[PDB]
Amino acid sequence: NEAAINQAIELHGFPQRHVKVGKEDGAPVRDNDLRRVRTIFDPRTTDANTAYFTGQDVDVETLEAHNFDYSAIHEMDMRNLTTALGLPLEAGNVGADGLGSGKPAELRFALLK
Amino acid sequence: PDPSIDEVSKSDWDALTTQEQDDIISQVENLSSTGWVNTSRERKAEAIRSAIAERDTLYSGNMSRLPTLDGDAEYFTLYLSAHKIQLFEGGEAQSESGEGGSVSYSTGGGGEKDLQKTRYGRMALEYVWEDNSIAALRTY
Amino acid sequence: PDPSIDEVSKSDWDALTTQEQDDIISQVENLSSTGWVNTSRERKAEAIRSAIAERDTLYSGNMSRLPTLDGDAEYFTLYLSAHKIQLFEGGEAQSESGEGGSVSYSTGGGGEKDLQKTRYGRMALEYVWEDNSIAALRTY
Amino acid sequence: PDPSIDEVSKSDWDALTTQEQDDIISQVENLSSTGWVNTSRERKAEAIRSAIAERDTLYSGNMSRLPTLDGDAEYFTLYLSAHKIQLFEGGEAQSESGEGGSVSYSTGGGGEKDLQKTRYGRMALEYVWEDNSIAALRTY
Amino acid sequence: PDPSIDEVSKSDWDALTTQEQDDIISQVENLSSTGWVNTSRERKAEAIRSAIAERDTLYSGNMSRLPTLDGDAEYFTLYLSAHKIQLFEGGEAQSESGEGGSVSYSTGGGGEKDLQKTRYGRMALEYVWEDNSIAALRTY
Amino acid sequence: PDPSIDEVSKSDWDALTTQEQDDIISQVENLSSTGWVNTSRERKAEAIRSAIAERDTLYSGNMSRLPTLDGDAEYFTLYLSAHKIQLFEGGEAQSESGEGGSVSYSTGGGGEKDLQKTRYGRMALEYVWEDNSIAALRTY
Amino acid sequence: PDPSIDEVSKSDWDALTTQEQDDIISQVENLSSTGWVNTSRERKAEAIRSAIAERDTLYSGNMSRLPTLDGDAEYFTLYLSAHKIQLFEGGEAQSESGEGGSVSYSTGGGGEKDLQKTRYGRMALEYVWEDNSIAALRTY
Amino acid sequence: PDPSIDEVSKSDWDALTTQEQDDIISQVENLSSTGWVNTSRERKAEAIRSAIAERDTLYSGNMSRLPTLDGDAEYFTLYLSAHKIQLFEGGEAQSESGEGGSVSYSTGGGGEKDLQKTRYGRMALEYVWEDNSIAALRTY
Ligand SMILES: [Mg+2]
Repeated sequence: NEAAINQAIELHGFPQRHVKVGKEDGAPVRDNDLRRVRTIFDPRTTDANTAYFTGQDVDVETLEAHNFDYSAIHEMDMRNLTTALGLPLEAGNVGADGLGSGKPAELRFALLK
Repeated sequence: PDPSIDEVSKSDWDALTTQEQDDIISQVENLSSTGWVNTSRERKAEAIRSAIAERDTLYSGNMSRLPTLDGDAEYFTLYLSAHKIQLFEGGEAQSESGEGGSVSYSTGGGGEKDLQKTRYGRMALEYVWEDNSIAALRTY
Repeated sequence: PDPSIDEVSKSDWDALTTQEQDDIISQVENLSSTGWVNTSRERKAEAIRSAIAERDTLYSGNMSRLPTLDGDAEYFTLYLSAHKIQLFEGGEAQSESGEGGSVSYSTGGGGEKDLQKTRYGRMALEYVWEDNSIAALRTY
Repeated sequence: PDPSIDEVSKSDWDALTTQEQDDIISQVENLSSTGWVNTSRERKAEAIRSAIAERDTLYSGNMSRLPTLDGDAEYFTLYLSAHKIQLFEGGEAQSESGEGGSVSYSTGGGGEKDLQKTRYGRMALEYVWEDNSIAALRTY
Repeated sequence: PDPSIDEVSKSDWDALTTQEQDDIISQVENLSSTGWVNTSRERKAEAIRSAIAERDTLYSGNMSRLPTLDGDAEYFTLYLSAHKIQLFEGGEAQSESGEGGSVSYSTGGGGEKDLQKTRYGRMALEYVWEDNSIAALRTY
Repeated sequence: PDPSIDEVSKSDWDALTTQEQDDIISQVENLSSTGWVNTSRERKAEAIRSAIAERDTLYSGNMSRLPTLDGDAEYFTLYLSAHKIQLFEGGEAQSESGEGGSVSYSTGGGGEKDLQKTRYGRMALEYVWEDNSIAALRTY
Repeated sequence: PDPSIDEVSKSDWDALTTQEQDDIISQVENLSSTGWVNTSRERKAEAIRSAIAERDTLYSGNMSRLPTLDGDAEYFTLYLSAHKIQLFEGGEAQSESGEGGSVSYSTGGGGEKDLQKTRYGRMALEYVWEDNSIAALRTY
Repeated sequence: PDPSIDEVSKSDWDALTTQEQDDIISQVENLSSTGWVNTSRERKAEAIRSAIAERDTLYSGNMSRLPTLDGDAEYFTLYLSAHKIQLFEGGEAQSESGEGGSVSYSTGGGGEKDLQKTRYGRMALEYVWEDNSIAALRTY
């Protein structure tokens, strides 16, 4: 699950630029034509305040970073692992509501001792 | 044909003997039952030469590393030749009439584009992804 | 036919004897009541050769591991041949008239694409998923 | 017929005696008042053979465990044969005229697909879920 | 008729005497003013046999426990027979003209489907829920 | 008529004397200025018998406890009979022409359904809630 | 031609000797079966000179570093010349009629723009990205 | 022409010798196969003078510092002249008929605006950004 999150953050945690070229139902654009467009829009040589000027038939779309709750997957994984190893949840740098207080706290720390 | 039309570029076509050209012209004429017999050999040569040139310039290269001419290159160049000869003949006839009767053909104008405008160009389009934009590239 | 049209590639068609080509040509002629008798043997041979080449290049390979030619390959190639012979004859005739009477056939112009444009091509499309995009792949 | 058209595959049709084939051809001719009498016995055999082959390849297998040929298989193959003979005769006639009067039939043009394009094909479609996509599967 | 058309399956039709069949054929002929007199007895038998088979295969079984043939089964099979005879005789005439005058009928073209395409099929549809999907099931 | 058409089921119609049937046939003929005189007595009997059977099977029962035949049952069955005789005569005539002049009628094609398709069927629909779905039930 | 039409600017065309111009004019005449023989030599020269000037002014420069004339420049200038000659001849004929028969051509009217309006202009558009706006720039 | 039409303003045109004007008129007459020979020299002078004046007043200045006449100024003024002569001759002829036969030209009606309404005006529009509004300014 940890490896799966790392790979998912790499692919989906960050937005990515999608430049679409040519008019819809218009003239086709070949790989050698896209190589030139790639040279203009290259994220390697782009900077924060670059501006773009185009004809109507160039679209700078974006793949948004697709939200997923990797924090909750981490909390679930850590809860599984700590409880399997008989440690309290707190040992894994993860916490839970209410369980830090009163008789709920007293029980789990009594069990540990 | 001994040299085939897909083996021949524009510069090669110019270098062919009269017989090698007439052998390819003869092949293109097989794409009509009329063979366009009332058009000069030079109209047919110009249609073939410009089909060869248009293949090599407009329907060449790659899209997502796929070849842009997906179909058989021989019959693509022949249909593109036949298309041009039919446009030199004034276009695709929709209705014909005379002393000996009348006929009308299922045609319907097609779309607006060049190759859509004749039966030969409609055949040719299927060889070249129907002029669709399948190309894709990455950054590295 | 002894070699069947589905057993023959473009290179094989060229290698066939005149008789066993004529055997296949004769089979294609059975797809019209007129047999296209006023078209030369060479028009028919070109239509068949280009139907074979077009099958092997445009209607070959797989979609989601399904074969792209799902129907019977013999009758697909024959209908694709008949489609081409009919386009060499002009279009599909929508109306005919003369000294001996008149008829109009129900066609509706069809869609814009090549195979939609005659009855034989409409038949051929059913063999090839009606030109639909069913293909799928995974990563591993 | 002694062997019925639904009991016969493509390989079986080729193995039948002339009389067994002519008995099935005779049955298909009962689907038109004209019997297509001016269309040769070999056109009719090709229409039937390609109807049999098309049934076994395009209208075979299951959707959601239901058989894809839901109707009677004899009459489905006969209508599919009659559909093909009618397309070998040109299209479906929408208007007819001559020395002895004139008639127009209410075909209405109809849809773009193969089987929609003549009355026999419209009948055939009802036997095969009107070409609908009812199929379903689980993962176990 | 002594055995009625709703009491007869495809196998029973084949077992009937010539007189019992001709008695049913005579009943179907009452559904046209012309009786289709210029269409052979054997076309009419084929239309009836295929109406019987199509009733038993396409218009049989239940939807939501209701029978799918809700109307009178005799007149449903007769209208389905008349529908087929009219299609065997070329389709429903929209206009007629000749030496003796002219007429046009208000058919309106109708919808695309088989039974919508002639007056007898439009009558037949009312007997079978107009081809609607009323079926329902539970889990237990 | 002494037994009225609304008092008679399909079984009763078959049990009537020739004179009792001819008395009802005579009543149905009053629904056309022409009386359909050029159609045989057996066509008219078939139209009435099938109008009776169709009333009792398709236009019978209740919707939301209302009777589904809300109008006068006699005139409903007569219009339903007249609708059938008019469909045995071809369609409803939209235009007529000849030696003695010409006329066109304001039918306008109408809707797709059976009863919409002639003037008598349009009258009959008003008796049966115009084929609307008013039915309702509770659980208890 | 010895100097080819793509090697020649407006200033070069004016500098050519009569034979070198007539050699290019002869090449443009190959793009019609009629050769526009009833249109004077000076009108053909004006069409070519204005095609050359129009190429160099309207179809010159780059879009996203790509050349705006992507196709073969010779055949682009020739089609642009043929387009102009056809407009000097009054436009593209849609129908023709006379003592010797009649024909209609499937033009479909086309779109509103200059090059869309004849077959040669429709061909020329494919050489110049179909007049699309693919240009892009960036701030450094 | 020694003074070219792009080198000449309205004031210059009035100052030209008769021969210098007639040399430019002769150039404009090359843009129609008919030369508009039945329209007087003084109509042609008015068309040219008003094309020159309209260039200098309506198709002059800049958009985003681009020249608003992007094309060749000579051929723009000549097409604008030919447009005016054609509008002095009536409109653009869509159909012609007489003793010697008939023709229809594929004009397609076109858009509502002045230059859209003739083939010459459609050519002229390509020189002037097709009448589009590309202009832009900053504040400082
Ligand atoms: Mg294109």
